[PDB]
Amino acid sequence: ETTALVCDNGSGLVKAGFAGDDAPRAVFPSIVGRPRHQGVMVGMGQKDSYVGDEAQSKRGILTLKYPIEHGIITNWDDMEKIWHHTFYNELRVAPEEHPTLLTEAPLNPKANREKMTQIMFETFNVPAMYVAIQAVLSLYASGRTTGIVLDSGDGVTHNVPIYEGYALPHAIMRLDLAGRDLTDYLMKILTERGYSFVTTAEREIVRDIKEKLCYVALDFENEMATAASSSSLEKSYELPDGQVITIGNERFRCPETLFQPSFIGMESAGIHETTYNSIMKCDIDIRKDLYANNVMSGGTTMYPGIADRMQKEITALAPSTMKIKIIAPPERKYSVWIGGSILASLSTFQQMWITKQEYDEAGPSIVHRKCF
Amino acid sequence: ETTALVCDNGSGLVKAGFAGDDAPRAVFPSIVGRPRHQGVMVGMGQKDSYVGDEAQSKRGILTLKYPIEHGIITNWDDMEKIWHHTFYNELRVAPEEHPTLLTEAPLNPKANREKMTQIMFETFNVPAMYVAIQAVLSLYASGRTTGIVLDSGDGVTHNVPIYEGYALPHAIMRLDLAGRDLTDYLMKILTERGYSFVTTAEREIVRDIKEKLCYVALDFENEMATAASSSSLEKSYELPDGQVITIGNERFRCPETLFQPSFIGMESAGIHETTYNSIMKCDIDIRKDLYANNVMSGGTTMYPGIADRMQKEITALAPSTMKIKIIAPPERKYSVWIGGSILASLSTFQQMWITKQEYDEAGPSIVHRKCF
Amino acid sequence: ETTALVCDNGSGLVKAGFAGDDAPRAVFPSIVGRPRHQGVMVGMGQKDSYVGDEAQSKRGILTLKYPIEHGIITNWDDMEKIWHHTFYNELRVAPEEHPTLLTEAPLNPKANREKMTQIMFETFNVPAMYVAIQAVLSLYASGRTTGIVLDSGDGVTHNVPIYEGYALPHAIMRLDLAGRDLTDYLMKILTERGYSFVTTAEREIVRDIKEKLCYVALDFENEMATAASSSSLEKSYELPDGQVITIGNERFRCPETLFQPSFIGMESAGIHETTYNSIMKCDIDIRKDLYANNVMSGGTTMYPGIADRMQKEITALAPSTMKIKIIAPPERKYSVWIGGSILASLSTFQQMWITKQEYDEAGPSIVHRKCF
Amino acid sequence: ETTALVCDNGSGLVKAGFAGDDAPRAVFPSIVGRPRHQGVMVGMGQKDSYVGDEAQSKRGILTLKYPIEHGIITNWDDMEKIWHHTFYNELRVAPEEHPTLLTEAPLNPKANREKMTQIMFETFNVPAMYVAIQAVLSLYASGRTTGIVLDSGDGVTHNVPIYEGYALPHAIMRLDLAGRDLTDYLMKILTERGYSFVTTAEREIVRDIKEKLCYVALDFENEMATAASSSSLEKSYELPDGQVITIGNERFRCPETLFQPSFIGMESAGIHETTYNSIMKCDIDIRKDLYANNVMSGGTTMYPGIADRMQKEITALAPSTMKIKIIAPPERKYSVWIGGSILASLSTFQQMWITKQEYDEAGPSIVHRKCF
Ligand SMILES: Nc1ncnc2c1ncn2[C@@H]1O[C@H](COP(=O)(O)OP(=O)(O)O)[C@@H](O)[C@H]1O
Ligand SMILES: Nc1ncnc2c1ncn2[C@@H]1O[C@H](COP(=O)(O)OP(=O)(O)O)[C@@H](O)[C@H]1O
Ligand SMILES: Nc1ncnc2c1ncn2[C@@H]1O[C@H](COP(=O)(O)OP(=O)(O)O)[C@@H](O)[C@H]1O
Ligand SMILES: Nc1ncnc2c1ncn2[C@@H]1O[C@H](COP(=O)(O)OP(=O)(O)O)[C@@H](O)[C@H]1O
Ligand SMILES: [Mg+2]
Ligand SMILES: [Mg+2]
Ligand SMILES: [Mg+2]
Ligand SMILES: [Mg+2]
Repeated sequence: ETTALVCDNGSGLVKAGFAGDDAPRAVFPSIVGRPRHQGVMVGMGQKDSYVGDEAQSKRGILTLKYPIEHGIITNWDDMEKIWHHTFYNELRVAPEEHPTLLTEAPLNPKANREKMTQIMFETFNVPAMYVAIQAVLSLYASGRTTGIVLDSGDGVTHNVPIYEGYALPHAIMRLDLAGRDLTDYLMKILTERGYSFVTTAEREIVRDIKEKLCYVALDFENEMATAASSSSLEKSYELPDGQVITIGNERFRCPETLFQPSFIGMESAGIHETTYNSIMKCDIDIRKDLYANNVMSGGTTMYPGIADRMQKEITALAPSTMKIKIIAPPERKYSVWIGGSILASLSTFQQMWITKQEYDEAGPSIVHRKCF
Repeated sequence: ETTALVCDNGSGLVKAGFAGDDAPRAVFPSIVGRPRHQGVMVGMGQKDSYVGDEAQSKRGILTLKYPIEHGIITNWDDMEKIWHHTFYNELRVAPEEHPTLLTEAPLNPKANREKMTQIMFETFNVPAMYVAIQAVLSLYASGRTTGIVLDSGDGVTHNVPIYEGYALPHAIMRLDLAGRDLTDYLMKILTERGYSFVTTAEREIVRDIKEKLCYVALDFENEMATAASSSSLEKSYELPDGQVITIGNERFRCPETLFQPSFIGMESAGIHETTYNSIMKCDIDIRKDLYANNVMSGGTTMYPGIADRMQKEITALAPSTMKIKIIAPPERKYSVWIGGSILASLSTFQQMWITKQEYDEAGPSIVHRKCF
Repeated sequence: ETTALVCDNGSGLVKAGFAGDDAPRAVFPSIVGRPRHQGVMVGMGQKDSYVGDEAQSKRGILTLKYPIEHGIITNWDDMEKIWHHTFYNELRVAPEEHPTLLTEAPLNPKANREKMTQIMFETFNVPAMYVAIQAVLSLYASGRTTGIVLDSGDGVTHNVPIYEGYALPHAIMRLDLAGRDLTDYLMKILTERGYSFVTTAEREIVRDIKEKLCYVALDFENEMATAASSSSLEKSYELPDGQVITIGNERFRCPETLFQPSFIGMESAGIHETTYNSIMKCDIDIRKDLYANNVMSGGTTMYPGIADRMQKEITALAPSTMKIKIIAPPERKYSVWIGGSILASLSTFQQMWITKQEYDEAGPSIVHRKCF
Repeated sequence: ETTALVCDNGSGLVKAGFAGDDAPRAVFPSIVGRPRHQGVMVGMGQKDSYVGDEAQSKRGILTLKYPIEHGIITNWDDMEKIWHHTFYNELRVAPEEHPTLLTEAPLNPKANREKMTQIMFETFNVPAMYVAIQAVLSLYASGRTTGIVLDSGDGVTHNVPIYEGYALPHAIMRLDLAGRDLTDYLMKILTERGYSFVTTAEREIVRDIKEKLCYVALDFENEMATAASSSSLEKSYELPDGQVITIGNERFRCPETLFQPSFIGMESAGIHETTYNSIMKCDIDIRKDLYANNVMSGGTTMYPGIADRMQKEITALAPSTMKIKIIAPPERKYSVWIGGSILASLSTFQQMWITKQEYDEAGPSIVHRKCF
């Protein structure tokens, strides 16, 4: 075998590439868009469905939608369409040759992982596959074997405590507040400035406002008082039509929802308390090593100042006699893919694949008894 | 204090009156018209601006325009002109004596509510005021404390779920499809019969066609097939010049845009799905009480058959094991004013006013921290 | 004196009534809920705190929380609120007249029993009180004087061996696995069917699923193989919104955690081995009489088939030459209250109260030297 | 022959080294831990069993257990695992060259000493071995030939009276109260402060609390009255997670169980009365020399104040006309190993080994007729 495929199917992006590389070749949005207008011109290649960067370019005339909602694939007719675009049109490989490392989030529905396995052996007919867990692979990329992993992407936020090779699956927290629920809260609080964004085409604009103007305030109630003297805080953003918006305290009110989830009306705790409550469910001996290894990964951890508020606010929860260290890489947007590239290239791993022969005598239920 | 003013400034009508009454004294259109022709005759009281029923009478020589567009006041020089006509020329009161209850739509720009507050204390110098929310006051008029309120007037349609005294502001939907966008769609589909209505003076005629000939079809695709045998469906309307029009399937194609907003080219859901999606954002315990209380209010809910298609089509979305009850009063055109008359006459309410003394030490920013 | 109060303050329910009765008058959940939403409606009796059945009815808009966690009262400001609701609003008595029999679990913190005693004499000013032990009072209700008592409620599971009037306090086992940790495990394994229950309001729904669909499998590995042919095992449950769920092998996987506590990640033994290890800490002469008297009590012993797996699996641990008899009443949900009604009505008991005069000259430390 | 091995296999520690040295090279806990969690990471040396200091370091994810319970080896599959770790991984010797001096407690099962002898000649194939008695070797280390030896380690407490070279085996007392039953009583009485320690990983923490905060009160009923004025007695201890505990009268209530064994429910006498009853079973002539030589050894005699309560309370039992002298060394934690180093280096001893040739013609029953 030449090499293996590492296809991180996130809720918002599809990271894909080959095992043993340092960056994914394929990074494109996980969108399938259908046209919603008339279609008067004849010829000129009017397809019925646009996937990824085509749907992101032609988005003004498309009804964009995501097949993956909060980590759960809900639109298997359209998720097969993204995988077909990934392997053939974006990596340009034959899936019948390469084994495919897939990822998903922990505490997930069991029918999700089975239906992935049924598609990869029947529709694509791969030789082998394996469904890993995203917070495990975030810890291969940091090279460490001990640490609680705050992985937060577009669909779901989850803590997985891992001591020296051994996960503690009774302490895995999962929180369905992620980047896509911050986009929906940012559309709600940009309305009070008088900027109505309604369609899914502007949902991809408010996301782009968030990725380059929103930061995390270290103290929320002081920055709110600083925003009353509204001079040194308002930045401008140029919309694709040409209009400019002046966004003020909404620069820090939407990432505060990570830390105060009651803004979007959730009876749950922030990402700083579901990390502390996930350590206080672990054994008392390993709590010293989990405080000193707080690996953050995923795109929702990419805000400015989020590693300096996690460290500021777990410290107020932890006992003061020991140190807290949030590990913030510069590549943690891709670290679920990086660790999958490491794990799929190991020599010890190559007996852990679910092969096609092993699939035929057990069906899709083989994936529970061999992965996790 | 004798009594308080309840001034429902809708996008299309100005309902105004006193607290504790059963009907508003002042109901007139929210139009400010300027003359656009020469003006040859000398004397005879040629004013420069006509407000309300004067502009509705002299509308053939006026450029009519609305200051309130989709709930947002955009023409503060002309909105002060309507309020001056309301208090002095139509209610005939002194605004320096009475406190004034104002209403607006939820999810609105914050500069809208501030600039209302700045005008009422500086230009009119009222003793006190309060800016309520229209879907809240629709629920005082029905006497209930629990229910999702489909309020749809001339400017905006919005659902507000309210459980037992407590609103759920993360589930407030707002949709900018209302009666004024149905008038614009009715002018577009009356063109295909060969009746061109172009100016704003005929915009007030097509609205009058809609208010007495348009109904909601219970099944759209059967009534469209019934319209192919075009005998039992075409009604006639006598225009002010004397001409008659024969309107057929346009009797039900324009209120279908409430339920299929793609007719006017909107990537959004109808009023039956933004009610179901606003209940499915609420907590799972209160969904049983919101299905049984669907309070409709505002003028765009006054079509024949709209309570029998909301109940018909939420039932196809809801699980079948429980009942849906659309509450359709006969007075729901005025129920935002009726509930404001109730709320301004309560004895528990009379400490919730923003007074003139309280305004002077906080400016116009007092209205966010005391109303909503 | 007319009669005495028997207030069984469990972790999940508050059983309360009078001495000498056959059933408690007051049975309501031990919940104090605070509202978490806005509160827009004016008047209509919006309290700040809801206790018991009010918080269980209005639970969709409340942050429900329990003051008693694993038998330990942690929220003395809110535990006084439940007792105030019990005596005044639910029994409708004057606490200044009646003596109050209280219960708690063995091996408990000493500051818990003192702070109960300090409240009942200062805040309520009862004439007398007494803090019993729950597994002792479970044995008055069965009428027996000899037997090991497996008491398992919502907060804690504990074995207390009692030979002929004499407890063996060196063999009292206490295990913090109870009904509330089975609710948390049932929410975790209903996620893999795709039913996310997140807030505390759905925590009261998953508990209601458990109380009427979960049973104890007599052999776990055969019922797991029966669940692979998933036809004769899946029952349905109708949620309050109207949705139905199809629960399969989760009907028996959550009460298996009583017998295999490693499912929720506990290095401890099941309820069948902590009964056998609590008998093998007793003297060798009384082990014959403790095998023949296994009194079960509390609500977590109410599953179908739990008396037939305790008897099946202690028999595999005990030597085969003698018989094991699990005593399963039909009233063992209330038997801690029933035995407290018996003990508070005895004529020999009425010199064992801690009186108000005796409290004033020793402080709250009188309760250790007189109760246990 | 170069030298001989002296392997003191205690119930809690494994002291091992060479004959003729002043301290054992190998001192590590006698624990074999198995992992109990999932094991998600691939590679990185996940063994199946951890012995000694590895299991003491990784103890948060291990089910720790002791193979030696009250002096009796119960887990011969895991006791061979500790000996394999001792000789190869911790002393780094070849057992085929060195003769091995082993120790055990008196009044022990005969199958224990045989199965030690069968392993050392078959599994390890030593040239010679000898199973001594621990209280005999405690008296070589003090250099004396006369004295009753109170040896108390982790598993068992035993008195052995020895007059001038001659033991009195009818007066050997053996008591199964030792350091491991004080750890279990300390976990029971730390619960009443509200510090629940449940797993075996916290059993190794409560032991570490006991080894540096617990002392022996000279008068128990006065220190109990001093603890009522709880200021000058409470010391603090920093747990590995970072939490601090405030331990008060539990500093002296757990070593009082050595002197009042009814605290853990034992119908037996303390270590001061089983020394007096072991002298009053000796002949009346040698009772004068046994009062003046009370050699204490083992780790449970290392508490502060235990030599000053033994001398205080045997004096109340002995007739007052003669003096009592408790011999408390500073090295009595290791004195069973020190005396074994002395005895294995003597020239008179080197004909008392059980050799491999002598083993082959008598089987494992040779050890009764040659050792004791
Ligand atoms: N530079 C950035 N700053 C803040 N947020 C970002 C940034 N880049 C991406 N995001 C957010 O992170 C999400 C994508 O994160 P990612 O971990 O790639 O998602 P997934 O793993 O689900 O594909 C997007 O929703 C986006 O809103
Ligand atoms: N009888 C009617 N039938 C149908 N539509 C009506 C009727 N009366 C008014 N409307 C529509 O409702 C709108 C006015 O409703 P109203 O609730 O008064 O608006 P607002 O609350 O903004 O004043 C107008 O656009 C009109 O087209
Ligand atoms: N019929 C039932 N079947 C199974 N479990 C039950 C049943 N009724 C109650 N439970 C469980 O028992 C607990 C309550 O038991 P109870 O003895 O009332 O506790 P407490 O003594 O703390 O009041 C609840 O957590 C509930 O989950
Ligand atoms: N410094 C100390 N103070 C009090 N107790 C101790 C101390 N050191 C060890 N112990 C107790 O003594 C036991 C170890 O004694 P030791 O003689 O080493 O046992 P063994 O002979 O079985 O190895 C441990 O269980 C510990 O609880
Ligand atoms: Mg991801
Ligand atoms: Mg209105
Ligand atoms: Mg109870
Ligand atoms: Mg020893």
